[PDB]
Amino acid sequence: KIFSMLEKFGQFHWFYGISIGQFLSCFKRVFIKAARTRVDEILWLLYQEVYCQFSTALDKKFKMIMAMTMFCLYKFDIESEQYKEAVLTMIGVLSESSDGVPKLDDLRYLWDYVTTKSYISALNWFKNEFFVDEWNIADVVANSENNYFTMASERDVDGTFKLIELAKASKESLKIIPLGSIENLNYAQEEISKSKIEGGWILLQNIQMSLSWVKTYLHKHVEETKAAEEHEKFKMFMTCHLTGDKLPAPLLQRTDRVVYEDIPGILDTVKDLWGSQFFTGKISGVWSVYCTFLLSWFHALITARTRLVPHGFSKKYYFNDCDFQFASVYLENVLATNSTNNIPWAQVRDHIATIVYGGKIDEEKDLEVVAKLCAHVFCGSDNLQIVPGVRIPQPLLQQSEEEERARLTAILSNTIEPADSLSSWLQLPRESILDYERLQAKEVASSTEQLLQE
Amino acid sequence: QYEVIKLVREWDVIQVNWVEVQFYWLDLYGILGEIQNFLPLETSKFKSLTSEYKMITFDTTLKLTIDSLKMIKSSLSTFLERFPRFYFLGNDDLLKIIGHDQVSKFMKKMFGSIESIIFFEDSITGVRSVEGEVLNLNEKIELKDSIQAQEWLNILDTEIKLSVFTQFRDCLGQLKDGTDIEVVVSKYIFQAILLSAQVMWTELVEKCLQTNEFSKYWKEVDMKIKGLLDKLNKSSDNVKKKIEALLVEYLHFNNVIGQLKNCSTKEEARLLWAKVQKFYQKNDTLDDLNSVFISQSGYLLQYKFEYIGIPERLIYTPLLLVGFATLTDSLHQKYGGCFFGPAGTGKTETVKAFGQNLGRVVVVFNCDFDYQVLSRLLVGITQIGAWGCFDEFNRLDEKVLSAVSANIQQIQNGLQVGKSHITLLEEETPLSPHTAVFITLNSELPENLKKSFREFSMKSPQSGTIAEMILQIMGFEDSKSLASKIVHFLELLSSKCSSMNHYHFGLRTLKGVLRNCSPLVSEFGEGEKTVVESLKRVILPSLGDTDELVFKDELSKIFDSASKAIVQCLKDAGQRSGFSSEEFLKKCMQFYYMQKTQQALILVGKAGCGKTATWKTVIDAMAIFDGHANVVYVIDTKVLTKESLYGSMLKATLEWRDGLFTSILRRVNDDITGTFKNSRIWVVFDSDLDPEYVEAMNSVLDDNKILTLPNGERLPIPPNFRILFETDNLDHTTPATITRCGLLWFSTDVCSISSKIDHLLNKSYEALDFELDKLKDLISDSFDMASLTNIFTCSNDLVHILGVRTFNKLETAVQLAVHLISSYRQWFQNLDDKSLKDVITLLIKRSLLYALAGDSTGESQRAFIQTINTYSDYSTIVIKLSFSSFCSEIPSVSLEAHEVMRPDIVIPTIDTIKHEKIFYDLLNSKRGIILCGPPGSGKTMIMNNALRNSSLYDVVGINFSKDHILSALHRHTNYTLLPKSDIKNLVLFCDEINLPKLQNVVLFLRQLMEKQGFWKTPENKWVTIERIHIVGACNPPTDPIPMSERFTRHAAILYLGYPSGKSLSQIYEIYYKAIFKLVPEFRSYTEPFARASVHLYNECKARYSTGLQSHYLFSPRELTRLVRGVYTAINTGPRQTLRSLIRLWAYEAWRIFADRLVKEKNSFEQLLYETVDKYLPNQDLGNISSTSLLFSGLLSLDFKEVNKTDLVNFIEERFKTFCDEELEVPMVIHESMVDHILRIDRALKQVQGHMMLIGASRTGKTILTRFVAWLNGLKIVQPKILSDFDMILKKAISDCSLKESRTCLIIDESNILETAFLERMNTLLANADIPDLEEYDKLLNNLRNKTRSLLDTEQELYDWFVGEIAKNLHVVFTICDPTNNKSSAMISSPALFNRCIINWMGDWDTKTMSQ
Ligand SMILES: Nc1ncnc2c1ncn2[C@@H]1O[C@H](COP(=O)(O)OP(=O)(O)OP(=O)(O)O)[C@@H](O)[C@H]1O
Ligand SMILES: Nc1ncnc2c1ncn2[C@@H]1O[C@H](COP(=O)(O)OP(=O)(O)O)[C@@H](O)[C@H]1O
Ligand SMILES: Nc1ncnc2c1ncn2[C@@H]1O[C@H](COP(=O)(O)OP(=O)(O)O)[C@@H](O)[C@H]1O
Ligand SMILES: Nc1ncnc2c1ncn2[C@@H]1O[C@H](COP(=O)(O)OP(=O)(O)O)[C@@H](O)[C@H]1O
Ligand SMILES: [Mg+2]
Repeated sequence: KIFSMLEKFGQFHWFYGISIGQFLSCFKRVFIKAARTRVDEILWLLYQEVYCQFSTALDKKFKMIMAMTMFCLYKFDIESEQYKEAVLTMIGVLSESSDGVPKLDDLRYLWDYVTTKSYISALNWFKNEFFVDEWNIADVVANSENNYFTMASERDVDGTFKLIELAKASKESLKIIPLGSIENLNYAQEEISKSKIEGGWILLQNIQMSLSWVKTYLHKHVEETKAAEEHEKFKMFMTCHLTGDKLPAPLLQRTDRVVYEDIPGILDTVKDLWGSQFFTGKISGVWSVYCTFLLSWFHALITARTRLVPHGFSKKYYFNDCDFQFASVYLENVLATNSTNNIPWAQVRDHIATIVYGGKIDEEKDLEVVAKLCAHVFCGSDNLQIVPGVRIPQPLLQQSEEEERARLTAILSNTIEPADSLSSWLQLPRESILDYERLQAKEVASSTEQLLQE
Repeated sequence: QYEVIKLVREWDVIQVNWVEVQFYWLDLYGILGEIQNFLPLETSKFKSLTSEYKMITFDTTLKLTIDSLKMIKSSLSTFLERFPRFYFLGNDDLLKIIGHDQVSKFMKKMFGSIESIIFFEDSITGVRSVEGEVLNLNEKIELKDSIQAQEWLNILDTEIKLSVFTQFRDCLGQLKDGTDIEVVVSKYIFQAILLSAQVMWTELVEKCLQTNEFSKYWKEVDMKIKGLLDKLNKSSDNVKKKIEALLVEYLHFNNVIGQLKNCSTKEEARLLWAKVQKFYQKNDTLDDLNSVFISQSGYLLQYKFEYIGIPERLIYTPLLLVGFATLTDSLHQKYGGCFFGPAGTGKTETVKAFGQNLGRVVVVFNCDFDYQVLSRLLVGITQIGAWGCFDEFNRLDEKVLSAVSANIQQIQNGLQVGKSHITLLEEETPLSPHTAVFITLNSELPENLKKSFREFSMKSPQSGTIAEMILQIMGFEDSKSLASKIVHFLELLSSKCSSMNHYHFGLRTLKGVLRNCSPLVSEFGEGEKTVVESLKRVILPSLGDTDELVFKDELSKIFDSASKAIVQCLKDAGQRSGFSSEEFLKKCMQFYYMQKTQQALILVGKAGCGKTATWKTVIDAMAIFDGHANVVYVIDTKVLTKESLYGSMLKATLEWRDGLFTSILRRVNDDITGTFKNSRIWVVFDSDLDPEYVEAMNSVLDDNKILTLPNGERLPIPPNFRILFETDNLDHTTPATITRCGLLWFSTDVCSISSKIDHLLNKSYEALDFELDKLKDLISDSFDMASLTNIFTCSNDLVHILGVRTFNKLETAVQLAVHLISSYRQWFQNLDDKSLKDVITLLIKRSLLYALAGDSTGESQRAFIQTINTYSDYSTIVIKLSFSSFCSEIPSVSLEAHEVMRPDIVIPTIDTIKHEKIFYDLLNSKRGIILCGPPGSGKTMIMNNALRNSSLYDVVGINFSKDHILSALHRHTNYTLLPKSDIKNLVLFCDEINLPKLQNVVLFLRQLMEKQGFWKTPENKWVTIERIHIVGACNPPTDPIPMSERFTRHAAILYLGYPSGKSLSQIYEIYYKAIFKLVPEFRSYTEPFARASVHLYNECKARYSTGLQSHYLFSPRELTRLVRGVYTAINTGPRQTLRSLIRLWAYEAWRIFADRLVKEKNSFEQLLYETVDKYLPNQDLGNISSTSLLFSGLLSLDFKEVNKTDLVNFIEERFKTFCDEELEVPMVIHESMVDHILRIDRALKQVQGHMMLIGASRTGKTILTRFVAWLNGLKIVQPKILSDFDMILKKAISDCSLKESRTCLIIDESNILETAFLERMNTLLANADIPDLEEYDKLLNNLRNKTRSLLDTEQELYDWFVGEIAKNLHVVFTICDPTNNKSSAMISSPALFNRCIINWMGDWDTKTMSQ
């Protein structure tokens, strides 16, 4: 039954298929490592090992669906019938397909979660009360004998720095080699050859950029060979994108697949933007660092809003570091060419909301919301609240670049992000995010019902 | 080997590459060789290649030619460095340019703005723009013989740049000294005046911006606008273009200043001034070419000072300036600009305008155009430094998309890094820092290309402001209200009308309306009237009837406003040519106005609406109106190939041979007789709109008006040479040609059914040769339109095979009635008026019957006879004139016993005589005839019978397939083309007309029938046909390829139904009498066998329908097969009795009918017993079971019923002999196999017996066929499986014919792999053989030798060869598992189904599996 559920998972998307040898290896890993008896302890260990092996190959929705389906499959054979009736009643309430009070100790907390409209808490109820283990990236790479890893993610989200952190924690040198041109293809070929003959990690960015290499070169590379040379701490990585064109399926089948989720910490991404900026230019620090701070905040609130597809925007847009760079150079130019310090913030607002950040956008309401965000960020007033928690003072006329940089870093550091960062900080109604959570819950529960009805 | 002297005579004798080198050298010596000192390095290469060419003129020689080609390519690559504009030109174009004395017309490709070079006494003085503007150099360049081509090209380019700079400096000096623009506009080019006006505007706005005042310079620029608008009408054409393209910029200046004046705060004004483009001038730098830079939203770009001429200038809108600022922001950091959105938003035009505004000519690419031209153009742009505009970039092919995306990524990487050299096309090319790359999109950009660009989305621009300022340019009093009205109308037109694929109402059609309004506003005056008339003349021709109603209603709603000589001329032209209405008048006026305003139209509508009548009558009205001598050409495009249409040059030699369209254009351009001063020449292309055929005239249809030929020649199209396209639908048409060319849409018929009936009769009398006037009045009075309209409307209720409208069959009716009445001319002088009226009415009645009821069933024919008679069944006229019946004309025939097996013998029944007589009547009317019906009904048979027994027509034997007729016709006709006989006409028997797949040959038949002639492809001449007719026979709706109505409309359609039960009984009664003359003692039983046969046939037809199994089709051909089998049994048997006869009939009926069955065999046994009991109550009949009826001649010298034991013992002995001599298979021998092999042997003994076997795998069909073939002494042939199939078929035919080898061909389902093989065996099995599959002459002479060893004309020779190849050839088709699509196509194919006998071996039953 669980193999049928995983095959139905593979039916939904190209990246979610499984093989059979992987399933058998995961099954034997149950025994290679008392629930009132010994056979039920074996069954519990089997479920936990299978879930921790096949949970990291999915996004949040598919892994949460798998967790709740596995819990239902456990309970519907060990627990009594009224438990199944209550579970289906509450799931039907979750998907807005069935109505009725459940027949009533952990289910009391589940009902409290459901009546409070905290749907991710209802999923955490499954994932915590049943499963007592979770696997991260290091757990996946440590607990696999394979040498190929596919780490896919949505656009405007990258986990290359995560692999860099892992390599630094593993005392192993990571080589980052992007693709995009035939020179990049030649560099990738020579680098992967040097790695295969000598050693050292290689990570390729966006092989989907070289999907031609996927069908011809990579297919002849990975499929036409056995397991590589058993070097010490030597592995090969690869990343892709979930929302684009499908890659070759056998290459997916011959490698361990990992799906990396986002890091939508708004204060965290403000810190990430601020700490990677080496401030230099004609305007040292009198206003360039302040404008870069405002631009880092603006890029943070605009790259976090694009994660909420039906509510934050009207379409899944993608904003990246190049947009930040062009906005930065525009701010540098307008600040350099207007030294009277009566800075025309209207010019910056219009040029950001029409050309720099309004270029790729098509709909009018999304232009409106980007204009609203830029007006809130680049208002250029004496005192402004970038969020309801932080107030930013304008630079005074008696500081250097170092003092202002330290002051802005201190203003960033003492901030603590609240738990409603996706609601309070992006200036969104709580009703809209509650409706988005409800729609997510309905989709998840309907998928669970469709899985369990077959 | 030919004769060498450059020029080569009789080239059709490595040689291909050699003569390609010969042609390239012919061009090279004709341009450089025979103009030479203008390229010294190329002269040295010319001498070296001359040595090599004289050496060759063979592997070393071929290597030398390849090295010479590489040397020429390397010489061009060296011409890149020192010049880089040849990349807009091909290799031969570059060679002829380096070959400016007497050379021009290529500078438009490499520059983009100039048209011709002005010369004076071997010295360059200036260049002329495309739009006629005159450029004057600062210093005249003296041209000498020894200067290199690149040298004077470079000095000309630098002189153009410096002259533009000097004229701009002088213009700015004049403007700053108070001289007004309308004095300096008459001296210098438009670019210099434009740049000076822009710089002066920027300076004045900036100077008045330092304080708060705007009204002074606003009033100044308003007065300057008014002055230019007043000076516009009093200027020449080039000055008119200058004033217009400057007044648009002055409107832009007024718009910007008016927006700045309305700003409440100075900060808002500074914002808006930063948003608008600015033009400054540096007065410190000494370098002249960089003295002007570009300011937009703070960023800076540099001018390049390239000549632009006076191109079409985009109207300045806020969206346009936002796009300009986006491109500025992208190009500041050396990126590129990417545009996307819906189509018709102005992406290519905003890129062109942004490049134009900086004084640099952008390079625009269109996509649909291979990789090589893209790479060459990119290299040229990156070397020059121009800008890259990839239009329809999403439409490019994926491989070239990846290649050009890699190239663009390399360009952008070089621009970001600032590389001095770029590595493109495997060469280190210099990369200028002034280059740019722009892409426009309608999907999205690839991500590797998306990362390096700035995607920007535009909507439809402010068409209101565009139209307002365009109307303001031409001088309308109320531009804004008219612009709002017209843009509102275009929006409502795109919203309310139907979603037809050619209804385009974007900005391009609005621009076309504004462009076309100019001659009309000059002729009628400004206001709402001129714009509404231009809107009508542009939009009305392309709308449908309800579309026209919506158009009329809305146009009357929004707009206030609501030549009799040309009406008289159209009426006179229609009366002279015999044509004959409100809709016809409206379409005539519409076409008149398009041909007044547009130079190229397409004609489209339903088939037979009067498109040819419309354009012919308007051309005749043009002849009588304008006084011009009119010549008209009508061309069928698809009958000829595209290469034959537009000039066939053999790629082997690259030698030009003229085409018919090429010859027409050469005659037009030459103008030998000088009659072209008052001659308008029309070429009408009357076929469907193939995009491949029509895209060769893309420049011809557009404003270029120049014909592009493959060899490089450029023949111009004069304004009086207009091209028409007659088609039926807009399915396979791109919107580019739809908006590019005017479209006239015939939504419905023009009616005039009363007026239509006269033109047919009048041209019928005109085509011929006291009583004539009387007969004309009688026919006209009998043609009462009141009754005829009701009859025509009631005729639609009948079912029509090959459904053609009632308006499109009146040609057949009128022609047949007139021919029948003319045929009785000599017997009209001695009869009363009443009998004449009755005879004329009856003949018209017959013609109307055979026209409006031909394509219907016999029951439907009788129903229409009854209804029309109330508005006889077999009425006729016999030789005074009297009324008689068809039944009295039936003759009697008594054939021999052995004359049954001849397939060419028919038995004349009532329907046979009726069909033969009407076939003669329609054939003598010179009208095409198509007979439709179920297979086996007798279409081909009745045509062969009607054609062989007549002394007025001859037979041409042509066989068709999926893939000619005129090839055999060349051997029967004489060249005008005439029949070889001087008495009998010739008629084209074209069988299996559904077989060609979609079609050229059907349009060739339409050309032969409609225009009565064809164009000779190798001679490019028109030949007229005198006495050739065309006939055919198929059933389209039951074919497992429907035809265009444009072909079947010109031919008469009659339905040929199955013979009735009484007719079948009579004909096979005569057949039974013929075969019973062999045994005369049983001649009294002829009627019961005939009635039993026809009853069994109709019972099997009703019972075993095709709804059960696909191959369950029964046709009266099976009855002829049964009679032939009975004759072969009787002739090869001993003295029989009544029991022997009834058992033979039962066995043969079982074999013919039941062998297709797999329960069904038990049902057939019951049916056979029932028929025997009902019709033949004879004593001890029996022998109706499968195992009770065993007939064979394998045991003795004669055919007789056998016992089981001797048969099985003999077959076991023969099978053990087979195993000891042939291949050994462990076969178990059972009763069903014995029954099967008995039926196979009885099928194989029959002359021309072919067969196909259906059954499950490992049932043993092939092994039993091989065994019976060895038993029957035939020669086995196994296909060792298109060229191989063709050669094995030819080997089989040749071995069967020249050696008299009786062959059995076993073709399995695994042998066929493509539809070509299926078509080949379909052709081979339809008739006796396929002669299509010096070899023909060798076969003919060997045929003559064989015939003389064992007839003079080719007809009798061909018939004898066909009989010989039919008698000694048998083919067996092994097919299994009919569920396969290929197997089902093979079984259901009409050609293979009819000739072969269907055998379903089926699956094993319980009993047979038991033993
Ligand atoms: N006043 C009229 N009203 C209707 N039909 C007319 C009239 N005058 C002539 N006709 C006939 O109508 C026919 C219409 O033929 P038309 O050219 O429209 O046919 P088609 O199949 O659409 O195209 P084409 O013949 O160019 O291949 C003319 O051939 C002519 O004989
Ligand atoms: N400023 C303007 N004034 C008038 N017409 C314009 C202007 N800008 C764009 N257009 C119209 O836009 C059309 C260009 O179509 P476009 O959207 O570029 O399609 P494509 O990208 O396929 O070439 C032109 O036909 C022109 O009529
Ligand atoms: N009136 C008739 N008299 C004799 N035979 C007929 C008649 N009508 C049809 N047939 C039979 O129909 C068959 C011809 O049908 P068809 O397939 O149209 O011609 P063909 O067999 O030459 O292609 C002949 O075999 C003939 O025996
Ligand atoms: N009496 C039999 N009936 C059916 N199949 C047989 C019999 N005897 C032998 N066979 C098998 O049938 C094979 C030949 O069958 P064949 O006619 O080639 O198949 P198909 O009917 O698919 O063409 C032999 O290889 C043999 O093994
Ligand atoms: Mg035939």
